Amino acid sequence: APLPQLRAYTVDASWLQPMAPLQVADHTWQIGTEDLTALLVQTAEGAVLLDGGMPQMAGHLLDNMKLRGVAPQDLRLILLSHAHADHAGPVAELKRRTGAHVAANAETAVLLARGGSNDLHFGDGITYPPASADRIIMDGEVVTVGGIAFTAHFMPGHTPGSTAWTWTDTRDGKPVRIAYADSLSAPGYQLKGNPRYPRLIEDYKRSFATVRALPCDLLLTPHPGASNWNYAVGSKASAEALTCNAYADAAEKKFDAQLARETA
Amino acid sequence: APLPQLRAYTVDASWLQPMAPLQVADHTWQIGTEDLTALLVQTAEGAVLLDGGMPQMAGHLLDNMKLRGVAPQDLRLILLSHAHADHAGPVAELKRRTGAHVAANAETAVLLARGGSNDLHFGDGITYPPASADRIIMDGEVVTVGGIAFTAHFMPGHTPGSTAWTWTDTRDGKPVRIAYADSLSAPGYQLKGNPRYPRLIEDYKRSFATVRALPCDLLLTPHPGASNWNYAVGSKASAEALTCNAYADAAEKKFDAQLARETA
Amino acid sequence: APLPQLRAYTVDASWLQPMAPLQVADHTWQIGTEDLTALLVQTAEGAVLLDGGMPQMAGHLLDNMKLRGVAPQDLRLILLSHAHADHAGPVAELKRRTGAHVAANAETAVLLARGGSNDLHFGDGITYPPASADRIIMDGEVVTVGGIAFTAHFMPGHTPGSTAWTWTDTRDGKPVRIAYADSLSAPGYQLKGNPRYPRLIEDYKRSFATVRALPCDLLLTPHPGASNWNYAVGSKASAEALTCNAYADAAEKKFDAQLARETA
Amino acid sequence: APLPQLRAYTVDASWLQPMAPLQVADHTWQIGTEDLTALLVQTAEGAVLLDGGMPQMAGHLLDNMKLRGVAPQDLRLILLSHAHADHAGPVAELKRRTGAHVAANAETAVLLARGGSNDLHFGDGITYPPASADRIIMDGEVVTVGGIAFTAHFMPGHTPGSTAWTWTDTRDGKPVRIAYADSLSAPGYQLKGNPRYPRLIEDYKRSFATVRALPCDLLLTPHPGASNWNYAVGSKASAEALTCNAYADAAEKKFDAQLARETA
Ligand SMILES: [Zn+2]
Ligand SMILES: [Zn+2]
Ligand SMILES: [Zn+2]
Ligand SMILES: [Zn+2]
Ligand SMILES: [Zn+2]
Ligand SMILES: [Zn+2]
Ligand SMILES: [Zn+2]
Ligand SMILES: [Zn+2]
Repeated sequence: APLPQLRAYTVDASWLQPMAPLQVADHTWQIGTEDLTALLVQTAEGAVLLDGGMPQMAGHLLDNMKLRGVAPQDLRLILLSHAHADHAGPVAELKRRTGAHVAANAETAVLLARGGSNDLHFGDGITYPPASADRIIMDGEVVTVGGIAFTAHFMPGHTPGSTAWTWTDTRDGKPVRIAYADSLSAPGYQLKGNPRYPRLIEDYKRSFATVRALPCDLLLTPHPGASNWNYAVGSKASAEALTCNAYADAAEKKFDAQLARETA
Repeated sequence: APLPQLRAYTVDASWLQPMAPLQVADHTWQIGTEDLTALLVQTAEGAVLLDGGMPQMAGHLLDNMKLRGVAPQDLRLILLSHAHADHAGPVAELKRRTGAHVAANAETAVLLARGGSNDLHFGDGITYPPASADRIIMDGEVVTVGGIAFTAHFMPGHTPGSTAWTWTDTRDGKPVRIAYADSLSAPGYQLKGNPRYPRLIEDYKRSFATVRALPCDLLLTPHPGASNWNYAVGSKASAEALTCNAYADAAEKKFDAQLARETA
Repeated sequence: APLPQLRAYTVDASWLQPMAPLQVADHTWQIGTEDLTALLVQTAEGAVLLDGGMPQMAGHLLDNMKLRGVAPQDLRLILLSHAHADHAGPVAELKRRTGAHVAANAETAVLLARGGSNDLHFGDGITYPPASADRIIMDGEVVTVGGIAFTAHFMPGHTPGSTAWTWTDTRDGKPVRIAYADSLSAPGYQLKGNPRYPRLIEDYKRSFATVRALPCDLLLTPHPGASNWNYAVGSKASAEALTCNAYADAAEKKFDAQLARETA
Repeated sequence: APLPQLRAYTVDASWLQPMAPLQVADHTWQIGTEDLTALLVQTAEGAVLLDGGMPQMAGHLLDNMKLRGVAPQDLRLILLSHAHADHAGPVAELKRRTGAHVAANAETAVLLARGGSNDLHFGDGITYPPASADRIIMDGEVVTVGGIAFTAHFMPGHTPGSTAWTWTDTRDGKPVRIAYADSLSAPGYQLKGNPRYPRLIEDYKRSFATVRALPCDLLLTPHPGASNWNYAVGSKASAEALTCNAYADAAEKKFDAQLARETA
């Protein structure tokens, strides 16, 4: 009876459905797939990328970028929410192919350096090509590219290095505060008494408060269904979107329900 | 007029005064120098090292270890307070020469990986040979070696990855709770409105509370004068030692005095 | 039409067939599977491991080690042939779980650091959890553990950092020179005019000469069928084994046949 | 008697004498100091940098670049000869400050990753801030930036990852083949019977042959005096320059004299 064959990290078919670039604000675009968010901000001095999706989306991301007049050498910075396979996937390949720089915090960098291996909750179940972080950022550090300022908000929970990003764009003159909050989910995570993550509960609760008090007029999540976005219906994709309070308050209800269900 | 020559990181002569191993508890020893703490815990299954001092103390540390019947292949784990040149110095050389493993948190690992370069406050002024962290630990994670349990307490302040370590030894039967708290100093640090460290103030204040509520009967610091230790006077070196409350309360007074002196 | 799902690196069922430790010489053992070689040398001062197989063999390797009276903290060094998924697989997990040190050359280290990703010929097709090399070794460097000396012989071909290892054991007194030569195969490799590996041909030809002039009385390969070993038939597993000249001369014939078949 | 204070890596005052950009060919410039070569190639799609000098030249290099109409975000690639403190010094700082990518071979990358620490011949005597290599290149790999092709020629000797670079520029129409050969010196190196570098002799001799058979009409070295360049006398700085044959033949004479002087 041989040892078992390796299993591939398979996701839903909706996560790999390539969509055309959908505009979010004057300078913010969505270039990922139908249920995976990949954001591209076009500044005068280059382009910023936030997340990327699955590792096999590197070629799709480059197309959407090329459609927006952005050549590979124009992508200056790659910002991340958290470094899992379905979010920080093609980061290694995009660095090799575009000459961009990764800006992430320490806990995200160390995870990104080992390709998601030895995950606190998944182990080596999901694994993506490893990338290196080029700039270590702290909580509240402002990253400016082409005059657009990205401020980091640490929300340690899903991963130790989860980070929500805040920037201010425009909408034909009207400034629009954008918040890109990370997933507040705990899928299969052992919440109470976790040896790998001992302060997981307090970290989650403190993250719930963080997202509530965010400067935000329009919120986006790595998974659109978390913010009730619907990338498929084009323009009215942001209609039934949630607030910051509504998002963190809904996540907290599912977290308390998870912790109570775990006592039994 | 040429560009300026590099300056060597020079310290006080007391920091490099090699001292003989001085016993702290039944299983805890001090093997560093007169004003630099290097702790060695002798378990049944190997030896743990906490800090090491300046990079040029690697050969002195090995001697003291050999005096305590500890061969190079007997040092299993290296634990760190914070990864600066005068504390995590010979860590690279000790890994090459003893086959030990480094256990540090993410913020300490990333700093240890670039040899203290690009320090938030010192820049490239101090720089030591880089080492790699072999185990990433979280706040409150218990590291056990030979039945002796080390629990990590994060005190982000001096460095983002500052860590106080707690273990329980004996004293001819009587169990003695030991706490190795990191420096709570801010030498030349810009406290108010630091762009590299924006949440420095709240991080310091939260560290002050952490050290107060530590399980501790005998406290040690990387610099003995911080805990009013006097490694020179041998046995009575722990006489006038401070408490946890007294240490963090004294550091907080000097921090508030520093922040107020900084407004002017 | 969604983007394609990731494919798992699946191997033959014979490669994952766990076998009992089979003795090769007085101090050399085989602890891998039926068609994957994992060698364990038991010295007076610790145990050396050469290769490991697929990443999912970490738990099987520990069993065989425990059967040979070798505790996890007794494995001092991990030596590698080349750093592919089916050979350097569980190296990350074994470091975390045994406190061993990896000794590999630069080209093997850099590949091992990115988990086989961006392979010159496979790309991201095969990928294993990344590990870090703790000692960089040169061509002809002698690694000694417990009085047993391992000398490295670089054979750049299959991978840039391919390495054959030579050590001298015993056989009830009679010294036996052992050579562990790496695979000399080029499965699907583009030999003529490769942009990623331009000097591939000369490197292969020079490797063919290297293996011929090896100090060797008994040869082993990462794949037993390459040396005509038959781990299944226990004691007579080394009966129809090949020589060094016969191995490199057979590989060269298949390489010239491959290069000529490639001109057409 | 305390342990000795650290010593700073001090160089000659000529090595830090900032000079104005001196043109070498139509697209090649020298932007370093009087006796340290830092080359800048201006292509239509960005700028390439070869070497940089001492770590404290990062601010001087940026000035000369800004004088040549090259903004920090215009430097796309950093190529290296060998990764020592006086050559690959400001590479860490230039990556943080310009968003460039480092292209070096494996042996150069691993050295660059530990900041020159644990040098085969200098140990931790010289140490610079560590940088990370973004693209691993092989012997004979062509790197193209803005239509200008750089081909790598490995000359393992001074360091295991020594590399000479060849590109073809112009001189008001006339194409000029440029070769940037690494130092062929062995200052204090133990040539015969070196345990850290066992194949040092054959590696040097093979490097001597490599540089002779280089496509080169004008040669430059990291140290101008090695090629009898005189950056000080402006235009006639390339007058009494050596050939490829003359350079490698002169270095070989000093190497054989060194090895014979070493037998005694
Ligand atoms: Zn995730
Ligand atoms: Zn997710
Ligand atoms: Zn410090
Ligand atoms: Zn200090
Ligand atoms: Zn292979
Ligand atoms: Zn193989
Ligand atoms: Zn040098
Ligand atoms: Zn030099």
